[PDB]
This record gives sequence, structure tokens and C-alpha cells, in this order.
Amino acid sequence: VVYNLLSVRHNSRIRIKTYASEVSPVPSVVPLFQGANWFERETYDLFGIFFEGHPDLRRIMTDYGFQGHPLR
Amino acid sequence: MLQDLFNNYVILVGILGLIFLGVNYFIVESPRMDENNGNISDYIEKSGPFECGFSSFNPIPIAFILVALLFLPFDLEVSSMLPYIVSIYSVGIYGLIIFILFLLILIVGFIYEFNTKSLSITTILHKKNKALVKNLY
Amino acid sequence: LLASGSIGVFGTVIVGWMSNSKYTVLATVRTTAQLISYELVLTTVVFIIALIVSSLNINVIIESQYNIWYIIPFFPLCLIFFISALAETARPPFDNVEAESELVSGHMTELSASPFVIFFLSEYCSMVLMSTLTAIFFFGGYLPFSNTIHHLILNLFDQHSIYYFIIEGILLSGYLAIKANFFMFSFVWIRAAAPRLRYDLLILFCWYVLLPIVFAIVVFAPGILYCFDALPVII
Amino acid sequence: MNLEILDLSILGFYSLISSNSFESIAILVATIMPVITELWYNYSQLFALLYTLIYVGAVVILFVFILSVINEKESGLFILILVLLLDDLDDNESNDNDYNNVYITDYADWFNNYNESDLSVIGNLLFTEYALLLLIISFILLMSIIGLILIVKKD
Amino acid sequence: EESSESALSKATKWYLLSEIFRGLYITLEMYFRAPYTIYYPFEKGPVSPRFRGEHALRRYPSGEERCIACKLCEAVCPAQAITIEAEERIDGSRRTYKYDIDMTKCIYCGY
Amino acid sequence: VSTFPLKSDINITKSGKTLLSVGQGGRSSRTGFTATVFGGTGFLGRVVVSKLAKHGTNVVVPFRNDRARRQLKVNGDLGVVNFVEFDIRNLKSIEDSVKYSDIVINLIGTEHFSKNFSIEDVNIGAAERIAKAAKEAGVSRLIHVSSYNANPSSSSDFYATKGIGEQVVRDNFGPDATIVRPAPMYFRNSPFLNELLQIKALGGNVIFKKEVYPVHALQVGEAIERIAFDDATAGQTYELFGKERYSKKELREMIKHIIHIGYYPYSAGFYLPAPEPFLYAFALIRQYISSQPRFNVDQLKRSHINQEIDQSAKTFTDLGMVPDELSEYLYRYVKPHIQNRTVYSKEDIEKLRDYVNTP
Amino acid sequence: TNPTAFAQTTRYVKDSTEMRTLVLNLYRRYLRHSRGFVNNYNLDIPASQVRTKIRQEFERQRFVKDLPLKNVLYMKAQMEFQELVNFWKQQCHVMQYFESIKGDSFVQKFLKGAQ
Amino acid sequence: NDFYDVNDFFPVQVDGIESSLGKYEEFAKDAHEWESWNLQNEDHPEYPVKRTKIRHFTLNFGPQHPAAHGVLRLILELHGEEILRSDPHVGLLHRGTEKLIESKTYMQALPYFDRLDYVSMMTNEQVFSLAVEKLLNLEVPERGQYIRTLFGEITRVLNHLMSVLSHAMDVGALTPFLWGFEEREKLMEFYERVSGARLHSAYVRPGGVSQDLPAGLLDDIYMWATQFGDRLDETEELLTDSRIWKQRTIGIGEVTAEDALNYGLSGVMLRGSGVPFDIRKSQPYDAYDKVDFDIAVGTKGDCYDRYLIRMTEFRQSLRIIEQCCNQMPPGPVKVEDFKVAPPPRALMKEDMEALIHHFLLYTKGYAVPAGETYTAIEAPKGEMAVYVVSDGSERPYRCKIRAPGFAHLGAFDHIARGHFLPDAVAIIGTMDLVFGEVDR
Ligand SMILES: CCCCCCCCCCCCCCCCCC(=O)OC[C@H](COP(=O)(O)OCCN)OC(=O)CCCCCCCCCCCCCCCCC
Ligand SMILES: NC(=O)C1=CN([C@@H]2O[C@H](COP(=O)(O)OP(=O)(O)OC[C@H]3O[C@@H](n4cnc5c(N)ncnc54)[C@H](OP(=O)(O)O)[C@@H]3O)[C@@H](O)[C@H]2O)C=CC1
Ligand SMILES: CCCCCCCCCCCC(=O)OC[C@H](COP(=O)(O)OCC[N+](C)(C)C)OC(=O)CCCCCCCCCCC
Ligand SMILES: CCCCCCCCCCCC(=O)OC[C@H](COP(=O)(O)OCC[N+](C)(C)C)OC(=O)CCCCCCCCCCC
Ligand code: SF4
Ligand code: SF4
Repeated sequence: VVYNLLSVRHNSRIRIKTYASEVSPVPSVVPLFQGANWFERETYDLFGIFFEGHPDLRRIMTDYGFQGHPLR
Repeated sequence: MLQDLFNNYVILVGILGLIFLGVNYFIVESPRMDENNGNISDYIEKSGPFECGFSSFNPIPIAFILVALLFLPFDLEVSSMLPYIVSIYSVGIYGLIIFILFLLILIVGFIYEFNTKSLSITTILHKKNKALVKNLY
Repeated sequence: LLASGSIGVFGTVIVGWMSNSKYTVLATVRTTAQLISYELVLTTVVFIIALIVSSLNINVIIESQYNIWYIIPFFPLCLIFFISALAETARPPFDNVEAESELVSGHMTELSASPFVIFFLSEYCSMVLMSTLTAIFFFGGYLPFSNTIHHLILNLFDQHSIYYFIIEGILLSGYLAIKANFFMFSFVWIRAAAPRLRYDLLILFCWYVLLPIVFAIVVFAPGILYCFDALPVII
Repeated sequence: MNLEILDLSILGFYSLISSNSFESIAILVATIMPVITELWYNYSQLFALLYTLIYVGAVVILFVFILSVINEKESGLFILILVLLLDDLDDNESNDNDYNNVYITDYADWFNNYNESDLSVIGNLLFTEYALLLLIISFILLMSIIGLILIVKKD
Repeated sequence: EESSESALSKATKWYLLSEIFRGLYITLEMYFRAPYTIYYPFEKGPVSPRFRGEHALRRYPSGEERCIACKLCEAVCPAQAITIEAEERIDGSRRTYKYDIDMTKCIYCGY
Repeated sequence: VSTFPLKSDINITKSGKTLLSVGQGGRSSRTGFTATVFGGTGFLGRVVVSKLAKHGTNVVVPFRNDRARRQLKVNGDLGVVNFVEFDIRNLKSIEDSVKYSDIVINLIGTEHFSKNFSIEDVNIGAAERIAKAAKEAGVSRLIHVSSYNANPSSSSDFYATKGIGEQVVRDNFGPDATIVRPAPMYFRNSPFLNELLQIKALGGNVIFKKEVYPVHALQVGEAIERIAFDDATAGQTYELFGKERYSKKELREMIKHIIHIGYYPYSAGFYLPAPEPFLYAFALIRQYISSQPRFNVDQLKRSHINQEIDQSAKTFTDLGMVPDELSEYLYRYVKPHIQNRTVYSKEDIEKLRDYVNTP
Repeated sequence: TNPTAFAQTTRYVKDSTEMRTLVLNLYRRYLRHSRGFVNNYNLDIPASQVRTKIRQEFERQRFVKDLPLKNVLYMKAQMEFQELVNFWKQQCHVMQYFESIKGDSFVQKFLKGAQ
Repeated sequence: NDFYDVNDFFPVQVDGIESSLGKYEEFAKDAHEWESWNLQNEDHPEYPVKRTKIRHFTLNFGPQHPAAHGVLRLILELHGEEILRSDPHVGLLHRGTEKLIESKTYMQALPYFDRLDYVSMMTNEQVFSLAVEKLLNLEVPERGQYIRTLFGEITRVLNHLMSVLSHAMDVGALTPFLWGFEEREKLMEFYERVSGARLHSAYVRPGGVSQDLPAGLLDDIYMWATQFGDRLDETEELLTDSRIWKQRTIGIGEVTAEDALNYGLSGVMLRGSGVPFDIRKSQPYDAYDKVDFDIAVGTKGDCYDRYLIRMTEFRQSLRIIEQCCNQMPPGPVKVEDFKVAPPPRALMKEDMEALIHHFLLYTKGYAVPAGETYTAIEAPKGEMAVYVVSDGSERPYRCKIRAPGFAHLGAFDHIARGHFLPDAVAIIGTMDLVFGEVDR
């Protein structure tokens, strides 16, 4: 799992890398960044990653009742 | 004043109504002729609502209600100006002063509903902002 | 004329009120108030012109404009009449009833084949009518643009033959047609130049702006006429 | 063939069977139209048009306006026709037989050289003779504007 | 209290719809201009030598097919719209006996 | 349907053709056959064409109504469903409908006659000419469809021509021609369940006393599939029908409750009883005034005839398929014409049958 | 921003017993809306079978032992409910869910190509 | 629960209910009929009324709508008319481009980017070229960079003509749409004259552009540029000063700077909120450092501010376009490296090493050194970026595409909260939601 942060303050970009397995959850950054609500919703849809703390996690791209996570 | 010419017009327009409905019913090709898949009745897919494609399943603002409700008092004010129109000369100054008084009392109603802002939709549910205040110890 | 138009208003709101489609039934409560609100403004304007001639006859109003056309003294009423006329026919920029981007075809999103044409024809009978009514109330109706040109043209025909009366009828309807055409042009012209007006700001326009002005004039015209001893009588 | 009877028989048939509020509002419009049309012919053309302008244009479309607000939810052919036929038999509103069977005329005269419409006389008397009736009416209209807002307005 | 316009000037523009009447006037200027419409199919919009359209297999002036069944185009094709089957011709030439383009699968890309 | 319409991937016909199927039986698969469904734009043809094309069997569909055939193509992959314009007064077209085929199906038939065709020309002349041309075109198997009471001795014209139609097929094609005699087929947009749902049914008491046996249109479509793909059914006659006996008068009333339609049914014209000599007269007039197929005189005689089961013929147990009862399928075919939605199961429908007959 | 109807927070449970209470609670929620599922989706079967087939799918996972598998099967358990309630799936999907349907002998599979 | 639901005054103790003929319990078995004997008031705040949980009126602003300029299913939960909650259901245009790129070389993966944002076609393929060239440790020659700036602004003009004018069309102004779309026809002619396709020109590629400009293209970009300034004025005539336009936009869709940075709003829906940030300045790329141009920053964060900023970005594009017409240098348009750029056909048919490289470039592809990148550009919609992961092979291992519209559409609920249905139409137009990018 990779995060890209933008600092409009100092005109800089930083990248956070954090791993995950198929069953191990990852903390949700939605409480900090509201813009990750849909980016986390998309990652689960295409990778099946469990995001702990997300207010509403569901399919966003694939059809309803789509079996399997496509980008695996 | 004769109105037998007017009567024939109203009768013809009444006849024109039956013609518009039935001309469709006699010129459209038979359902068998086009595709036979069914009539409008059985073809419930064709005889249904339009919801842009996806099938789905009035607590209107009180401001809209007061717009319609206040239409009725203001309409009876306008319709009761009709007698003054065709008698403006023969009532003279007396009927003109009465007419102005008839309008002033109704205007005091216009003032009342202008000050309360009754017709404004308002936004009481949302558009809230707050001050972030630190609570140091 | 005002009574007949209000029956048509009842016809419009009935289209959606017998339907369960959400888009079609949406355009009833907003349709009802828009026509209700701008009916007071259209009714009062007609009554001010009728007050200046003291007659509720269409022919008397037209003939009363021989020396002057009511667009010169009552220019603001003509703008108010034309604005109101747009709303009553639901034409843009007062288009929120049948707004394609907002409510698709409005009530007509459930109409097809004959019910669509009859309802579509009604909207354009009103456009022709309300354009003719603006010509009658403010631009003299069938009166000529020039009395001299009218006189010179008719002197080429003999009044003892039916050919004279065809030419006069063609002329007199021609003057009305040219005046009416200018407003059927303006129905289209304003549609190509003004973005659609939001409904909530549309109901407050006729009540908080137009109506006070229209009542202000209806207490103004009798005052000016009385001051100069010019109260009208039907000759 | 006084066809005004057949319009009301249809109207009297649907008043006995109406279920929802759509048909109830239809009985209103189906009653004014015979009232307007029977006033246009015969008695008073002025009050046929006043009724259309004031009832249909003002108070009828208010009913359908609030019906869309209120809600939209949720007999036997022998008894209806039997009732309608029984209702149909006796239609003499008054029992002065001579007054209903003998015709009358009036004689015109030329003494009135200032001929003007009825609405001219009604305005002549309402704005002069009965200016109190006119002024109380604007007072009753004023109370309604206040009365509507106090009943309905929330805050 | 710091508006430069007087009250009457701001209300004359407001009541007489100053910018709307201008907006109408600019639209009416276009009414007396030459439109842009061309009467297709009697006229055609411009084309350039680089334009991509329908596919065609070419020849040499001598008449021999230009394709030597090299299968390059099949390997570039982003949509895999090309199917080539080849072998040595009857006279020894390296020619193709089957060559299809799925014109409903091609993206008209020119690769 | 299922996943494979065949029992084997190699199938040899009467003519020495060896047809090898490829694939798993889905859209991209093939069966090697090539049928020809006549009247595939008809009610039964659409289901029959759909099932054949669903499994990769090329189907030639002769048509005359240009627009009515367009929706047939969705069932097959590219190049599967082919269209041949034809007219039964044209022979060349029919000789091209069956040119490359390996199965010929004949669903052409009528119970009404027209200004250009009579019942004699359609139920007898067309079927004969098809079988004569299908035989000369080297087709291994022919399947024919007739009425449920095919009886050349019937006074009714429909069963007079339908009964003779069976003979002229075997007298033209030969003793291999299969024959199917379905009962009244009920389905979505079916001619049978239509007149039961039609509101203003003039002469209801005259028409609805006729008794029949319901049968699923899909099972008829699936039965025709098993017949074409099996060579052991050649020369056999099938009488397809259901078990439970239903009368239209029972159905027209059981339907009435599902539709949920006091004063109204009598006022709306749901019941329109009629003296028979009038019905023979009005239906007589519409034969030459109406431009559309109306309930004609010959159909009136059929209302005097209940369904007859020719017990010497075969049924669904020969095909190893359980016939489907109208109890479980009546509801889903009246939902188009139909708080909580009222859903009728098999038990709900059977109980509703009891209420209709109870006085 | 606010969540949609019938939404729940995504928390990774750490106790086995805690999950079963959530699992059992969710089961009646499926059962409670069963009649509405038929009404909203216009299903051709009575609500009894709708309640019937819901129960079977819960049992299919009954015997999982490891905890991290338990959560993900519960996280996806809620999501399928939330979509079903809010009418997000179309009628085609729900019909095909409940419209689903002994193996052939060796000769029979051999005869028709097998797998 | 799910299906239904159920004091300001002193709790008053009433005991000993009695009438003149007896006490309550003496007639309590008959008081169910006497409605004046009901002890249960219907105005008490504790009155139990079992009311069903009727769901809020939920309109389906479904795909078949002129407002939905793609395939959108917008679910609006409103009290009356003021919108409480909105649930955008994207994915109706999900085609799995990211899954398909992993099976194709870098040269075949390029056309997948013209099909993300249908209207900003060349800037789409500029961000894939920049990312791959960054991974390839290669730099486009001088003329190539000017061409990508020249068509980086022609594409920006193409986008705003599509976005600003279709936004006005939803609001009601039909005519300004038509005037601008003839400029789009004139600009698409430049797309077709250099590449061969009006829309999906695979012109910009890793290493530069496909072909050189045809003779006389510069003299057509100029002749269009002399007149185009008047075309913007005639658009600003009908909209900028129109009181009906300002009633539809001023005060609608307001966004604070704190909210914009949190939701990652970029491009114009961040400078409307007052933040002066622009990616052509933060990380200048492809000759954007050579030309001189200004940017416009809003102050009210509403739709009218974003309307003004876009109309300024029109005139700043027309200011860059002229400079690229005057500063255009001569030389190669692509890297002089035949191991990443195909050799010219004439050299291919005459030089042996050119034929070898032409062969291996069109079948095997070119290898990209292992690693990863995140390349962002100032797309016309906002900040568009790709996260490409390389594995030393000729096919990208991963390619995540960060579409500006996707991050905007998330913030729709946070902005539309407290607005009416005619106001939602404005907010969608002010976001520039082409749903190819949203549903990549
Ligand atoms: C130019 C002709 C205009 C009228 C066209 C319709 C004519 C049909 C006959 C209705 C009018 C008869 C007058 C009496 C009103 C009866 C209204 C009624 O009961 O419902 C009629 C209509 C159809 O429903 P129906 O099947 O007849 O009744 C059971 C339905 N649950 O239920 C409906 O509401 C469906 C929509 C009908 C809306 C009609 C609105 C009321 C009529 C106003 C226009 C006509 C004014 C009256 C003129 C004739 C007066 C006798
Ligand atoms: N419930 C039922 O439907 C029952 C029907 N049957 C019989 O099954 C057979 C198939 O009928 P069905 O599919 O159910 O419904 P249809 O009556 O609609 O099928 C009739 C078919 O025959 C074609 N047809 C009729 N006349 C001609 C003609 N001159 N030229 C070419 N084609 C013609 C029709 O073509 P086109 O569509 O283009 O007009 C149509 O495809 C019929 O014979 C019917 O009597 C027996 C038991 C039950
Ligand atoms: C005469 C009858 C036809 C016109 C009727 C309507 C009049 C509208 C103008 C008055 C309102 C107002 O506010 O006028 C004043 C305004 C605004 O002035 P400003 O921005 O302060 O000027 C800036 C400073 N100067 C004064 C130094 C220049 O001028 C206008 O916008 C003029 C609009 C003219 C074009 C529209 C007329 C043509 C319409 C179609 C005719 C067939
Ligand atoms: C004394 C002389 C009397 C003159 C009478 C004429 C008055 C006309 C209306 C003026 C008021 C006004 O345009 O008002 C604007 C209103 C409401 O604006 P608001 O909500 O108050 O905000 C603005 C004001 N502020 C900031 C002070 C609060 O909405 C509109 O945009 C209505 C535009 C309607 C245009 C319809 C097309 C015109 C067709 C006719 C020409 C071809
Ligand atoms: S295989 Fe393709 S690229 Fe190669 S020679 Fe033939 S057409 Fe040209
Ligand atoms: S133009 Fe078409 S056939 Fe040629 S490479 Fe591109 S997609 Fe393939």
C-alpha cells in the first residue's frame, strides 16, 4: 500500500509505503485525510485489502456482487 | 350581439378533439406489423416509468405552501378590481378614493408578509459554520 | 381571455398529477406555483390597460391606441407582460418545468405519440397567442404603422368591389402579423441569449419585485388621469 | 334535447363511486363546468366568466396543489342505477305549477340612452353605495394573509 | 456607503435589464454572419495525408502482394485485431494465406 | 439449456453426414448441425430459435416480416442465425431455406384466414410444399407441428386442415417425419393467456366453456430440441400436454382475482354475454371489415370442442422430462398485467381454484 | 461527508465470541427484510424460500478456525447486506441469485467429452 | 430499528379519577367507548406513535440524463428539496484499463490513456510519457518539448471549451455551447493534421512525439490564434456579466481552502478556494519553464470563481500558444536513441542496424529499468498522475492512474450538502466530471 502526500506549503511531495497481506488489516487514513475515502474504497475493490476504520467500505468500480479482486 | 358564429367554432374545436385522439389510433401500424412482441399492456417493460435506466421505488418546503396559499387572497384582491375598471369615470373621485383605500388595507398585508419573509425557503437544516476554540488547561 | 388561459393552467398540472414517474410527478408542485405566481402579474397588467380605456373589450383597446401606442406610456408593463408571458408558457429562461438537464422532459418524459403532439401544439398555440396579445395591448393590434401608406395602398382599389376588402383584410392582418412576428421572434431570441433561471429565485421574482411595481402603477395611472380630468369612457 | 341533464347524470354517477382524492377533485371541476356553461347561456355571461376567473383559475388549482402534498394512498351496479333513477324521477325544485308552466316576457324601452354593461353598474354601486361592503372585504382578505401565515409558517 | 454608482444608476440598470439587452444584441449580431455548416454528403471536411481510416493491403507495381507475412503488425497491434497465418507459397515465396482484421476490435491507431 | 444440448459430440444423420461438435456448449461453441425454423418470427419460433442458437447450432430463419425478425439475432454468435426472405407462394426461397440445413422445423400454421391465404392454403399447402422441397434438398430430419386435436374428420376447419396436414407431410417427406401436437401453450405474451386476460371479452360465456390442458411453451421448445437432436424419434408422433385439467372459464376467473379487478367489472365490460346467432354474425362481419385477425367464425366452433388426447401417441415421459403444471407458472406470466405484493405459490393457486368453483 | 443508509464501520474484531453475536444479529436483519426483498425486487417466489436460502450461506462458513479469516468473511458479510437493502443491485442480479438450478456416469461424461 | 420508530413539562401526578355518578374503575370497562374518558392525550411528548421508517425521497439521477455526460448514477437523499446525502455510484464505465495495461508493452499501453479523459487527450498521454521517460532516464529534445507545450495548451483550450460550455448548457445557455464547438472543430483539425485522428491521437509517446509537424501547421495555429481572442469575448458576453448566470453560480458549491486540501481537490477547484498552486509551476515539465504566463486565483471558492479562473486559463493558453509559435526551434522531435525510438523509414530500409532496432521495437518492445515513479502534470481537469512500477521488463508491472475527477467526485457529498436539485447540476459542471477518468 502506497500513499502520496502533497505539501502545498513547501511545494513538496512525500511517499509512504506500507505492506499488507490478504487477511491482515491496514489502518484507514480517512480520519486524517477525507480524500482517501474513495481511494481506499477503490483499493479494496481491486485488491481486497481490509481497511480498519473506514466509515463505509464497499465496491466502487466493479459490478455489485462481483466475485474476486481484479488487480490481484 | 350575435354569437352563433362563436358557437360553431366551439363545436368544431370539440370535434377537433376527437379527431386528434383517433387519428393516432387509425394510422399506427398494427403491433403484429412492426414486431409482434406484444401490446402496450403485456409489454410492461415498455409501459412503465422512465428512471434513466435503473429501477427505483412530497414533504415540500412550507415556503412553497405559503406561495400557493397567499395566491388566493391576492387573487381575490385583483379580481375585485374588475368592477372599478369599467366604472372608473362614473364613480369619479369618490370611487377612486375608495379604490385606493381598498388597496391600502391590502398593502398593509403585503408589508406584513414582506417583513416576516414568509416566502423565503430559508436554510435552517444546513450551512453551519463554527469557530475552532482551544480549551487549554 | 384571462379565464380561458387559467383553464389551460389546470390542464398542464393534470398531466403529471396522474403519473407515478418521479420526474413527471416532480413537475407538478413547481409547475403549479410558477403558473400560479405569474398569473397575478399577467392578470394585473391586462387590467391596467383595461383601466386606461375603461373597457374589457379587445376591439375597444386596439382602437383606443390610434393616436398613441401603449408601448410609449407603459413600456415597463410591456417588459412585465413579456416576462410574465414567458413563465405562463413555461418558456426559457423560465424553463424549470420541462428542463432537460434538471427534470428531462418534465411532464412529457411520460408522453409519446399523440399526447406529446397535442401538448406540444398547445405550448406553441400559446406562444403565437401571447405574442399576438403583446401586439394588441402595446403595439396597436391591427393598426397601421403609417396611416399614409395605408391610405395610399387602399386608394388603388375600388370600395364598390370585393377586391378592396380582401386587400384591407390582408393589410390589417399584415400589420398584426408583423407586430406579432416580432414577438414570436423574441420568444426564440431570448431563448438563445439567456441561461435558465433557478426556480427558487423565480417565485421570489414575481412576488418581491414584479407585484409591488404592478400595484404601484395601478395606483399611479388613475392618479395621473384624474389630475388632468382624463378619466376614460367607452365611446 | 336539453343535454345539460346528461352531463349531470354522468356527474351524479361518478360522485357515488369516487374512491380516491383524484376523483373527488374531478367532481369539483365537473360541477363548475356545467355551472359556468349554464350561466354563459341563459342567465349571466358576466358571472360565468367571473366564476372561471375566480373559481377555476384561483381556488381549483389550489386543491390539486395540496393534494400532491397531503398524500395519495390505498359497490354494485344495481343499487347505483336504482338510486340514480330514483334521484332522476322528481326534479321539480318548486311546486308552483303555473310559475313553471306559464311563460313570461318583458317590454323593452328606449329611455336608457346611457347603455353600459352590468359590471359598470356593479362597480358604480360597490364603490359608491356599498363602499362599506367593499372595505370590509379588503379587511377579510387582510385577515386571511395574517391568518394563513400564523397557521402554516413553522418558526 | 462606498459604492461609486448612485442609487438611481444602480436601479436603472437593474430595472431596465442593462446587460440582458446587450446580451440579446450580441446574439443578434451572429444572425447576420455566415454560418459554418457544410452540406455533407455533398461536401467533406478536411482530411490530411496522415489520416487513419479503413485498412487496405497493397501491391507492388508488378502485381505481387507487398506483405511477406513477417507478422510484425500482428505483434504491435494493441487490440490484437490481426490474425496472420503464413507458409511458403507454391513457388517458394514467403506469403500469407490467411490474414484477417477484426474491424470491430481495431482501435484505428495506425501501429 | 443446461450446459450441453447433446448426449454425444459426434452425430451421424440419415444422409451420412458426420457432424462433430466443438466447445463446451456455450455461445462460442458449435454443434455442427444447421436447422431451419419456419415461422421463427412466430410465438413458438422465437423460443425454438433461441434455444438452438444458444448452443451454437446454425439456424436459417425464413421471414416475411422484416422488422419482426431483428430480435432473433441476439440469441446467436456471429454468423449463427441467418435470414432468408421467403414467401410460401414462392418456391425458390423455400428451396434456399432448406438448402444447407440438417434439420427442418415447420411451425407455419393458422387458425384464421386472410384475403391472400385461406386456412387450406396454409395448414395444408405450405406444409406439403415444405416437406416436398425439404425431401428433395437432402434433409435428414423433419419436425412438424400441428394442433392438439388433429382429426381430419372434425367439422372445425382448424382441426380439419391440421389433421390432413399431418398426412400430406408423411405422404411427401416420408415415414420418417416427426410430428408434435402441443396443447395450448401458455407463456409471456402467449395467445392463450392473452384472451384470458383481455378485459372486454365479447361473448365470454360462449367462448370460455371450452376445456383444454395447459402446457409450458418452454417445455414445447425444449421438447422440440430433444426431438431434433435424437434420431430415435423419427417417424414418431408426440402429443404434448399437461396433467391437470383446466377450463378457460376456470382460468378466466382465477386470473380475475390475481388482477384484482365491485361495480367495475360489470360496468367496465369484463362480462359481455352474447346470444350465439349474434356472435356468428358480428364475427362474420369483421372478416371483411376489420383489417386485423379478429375472433372469427371457425374459432367459435372450437369453443364447442374440448381437448381430445390421442392416447396412441407419446408424451413427455418418453423424453424423460417432467411436464410443468400451470399452477407454478400462471403467476409469473400475469405479473405484467398485475402494502405488500401478493405472491401466489403452487398452494396459493390451487386454493384459488377452489374459490372459483365454490358457489 | 456522511455514510449512506444501513452502513457500518469496518472494525477488525479480535475475539471469537464477539463475532458470533454480530453474525447472529446480522442473520435476523437478512430475515427481517425478506418480505421487502420480494416486494422491492418483484421476486417470483414467496418470501419463505428467500428466508430459506439465506440461512444456508451462513452455515457454509461455520467451521472456520483461524481468526483473520473470520473477520474478512464478516466484513464482506455486511457489504452484501448493505447493497441488498438499498436497492443497489438490479432485478436481474437478484433473480439469477435464487434461480441457480446428480453427476453423470463415467460413460456419459466420456461420451460427451467430459471435462 | 429498521422498519418503524416511536418532556418540557412537570410530571403531573393525577390519582383518583372520579365522575359525578362514580369513580373511574366503576366505569373503566365502558370508557373505551367514551372518547372524552381517554386518559391518553395525543399531544404529550411521550405519546407512543408507531410510525414506519419511510425512506427519504431517493431520486435516481441515472445515466440517461444530459447532465450525466458519461454513465453516472447519482443517488440523492434529500429533505424536501435541500439535499441531505448524495451517493455517487461510479463504475458504469469501468473497463479495467489498469488490468489491461499490465499485459501490453509501454508502446501499446499509450493509446489506453487517450481514452481516459476523452477531451484532454494529448495531456493524458503526456503524463504517461513523462513517467516512462523519467523511469528511462531520458529527456526529450528541445523541439519535442515545445510541441508538447504547443499541444499541451491546444488540448487545454479543447478541454475548457468542452467543460465551460457544457456547464453553461446544463445551466441553460444553449448558444455559447455552439459557438465554442466550432472552435473545437478548428482545433481538432490540428490534432488530425499532425497525427491522423481527430480525437485519439497517439501522438505524444515516451521519448517525444510520433512524427514531426507537417509543413504549414504553424501558420495555421497562428491564423486561428489571431481570431480566437474574439471568440472568448463573445462567450464572456453572454455569461460573465449575466445576472441569471451569476444567480446560478455565486454562492453555489462553496469550498474552503482547508476542505479543498483535505479532499485533495486540485486544479481549478483549489485555486477557486484561494490557494495559489499550479503544477506547471511546482514541477515544470516539457518547455513550460520557457514561456511566461500568469495564473488566476479565486477568493470565494464558489462556482462563479471557478468560472472566472477557467476563462482566464483560456487567455493564458492563448498567450502560451503564441510564444510556442514564435520560439519553436529546429531539430529532432524524439530522442536520438534508436533503442527507444523507431528509426526513420528511409534509414530503416537502407541501414542494417536500423532494421534490427525497428524489428525489436515493434515486437519485443523496449525495456524500462526497474523501479517506480509518480509523475503528475497540471491536466485541464486538475492534477492527473500515474504511479508506474517497472520490473526491468518491456511491460509495466503496475500503472495506477490518479484521475482528478475521481478525487473531486468524492467531495461532492461534502459540497452538495445544503443545496437544491437545480444547484446540483451546477456543482457537477464546475467539477468537470468526464467519467472515463473517474471509472478508469
Ligand atoms: C375534454 C375532455 C376532458 C375530460 C377527459 C376525461 C373524460 C373521462 C370522464 C371523466 C370526466 C367525467 C366528469 C365526472 C368526473 C369523473 C371522474 C372519475 O370518476 O374518474 C374518471 C377517470 C377514469 O377513471 P374511471 O375508470 O372512470 O373510474 C374509476 C377509476 N378508479 O379518473 C381519472 O381521474 C383519470 C384522469 C381523468 C382526469 C379528468 C379531470 C376531471 C375532468 C376535468 C375535465 C373535464 C371537465 C368536466 C367536463 C364534463 C362535465 C360533465
Ligand atoms: N398456445 C399456442 O400458441 C398454440 C399454437 N398451436 C399451433 O403452433 C403453430 C405455431 O404457432 P405459434 O408460434 O404458437 O403462434 P403464431 O400463430 O403467431 O405462429 C404462426 C407462424 O406461422 C407463420 N405464418 C402464418 N401464415 C404464414 C404465411 N402465409 N406465410 C409465411 N408464414 C406464415 C407466421 O409467420 P409471421 O409471424 O411472419 O406472420 C408465424 O411465424 C400454429 O400452427 C398453432 O396453430 C398449437 C397449440 C397451442
Ligand atoms: C431604446 C429602446 C431599445 C432599448 C431598450 C432597453 C434599453 C437598455 C439600456 C438601458 C439600461 C441601462 O442601464 O442603460 C445603461 C447601460 C449601461 O451603461 P454603463 O454600463 O454604465 O455604461 C458604461 C459607461 N458609459 C456610459 C460611458 C458607456 O447601457 C447599456 O447597457 C446599453 C445597451 C444597448 C444595447 C441594447 C439595446 C438593443 C436591444 C434591442 C433593440 C431592438
Ligand atoms: C420603475 C420602473 C419599472 C420597470 C419594470 C421592469 C422590471 C423588470 C425586472 C427588473 C428586476 C430584475 O431584473 O431583477 C432581477 C431578478 C431578481 O434579482 P434579485 O434576486 O433581487 O437579485 C438581484 C438584485 N439585488 C442584488 C439588488 C438583490 O431576477 C432576474 O434576474 C430576472 C431576469 C428576468 C429576465 C427575463 C427576460 C427578459 C425578457 C424581456 C426582454 C426581451
Ligand atoms: S505481416 Fe504485417 S507488418 Fe509484416 S509485411 Fe505483412 S502486413 Fe507488413
Ligand atoms: S490500427 Fe487497428 S489493426 Fe492496426 S495496430 Fe492499431 S488497433 Fe491494430
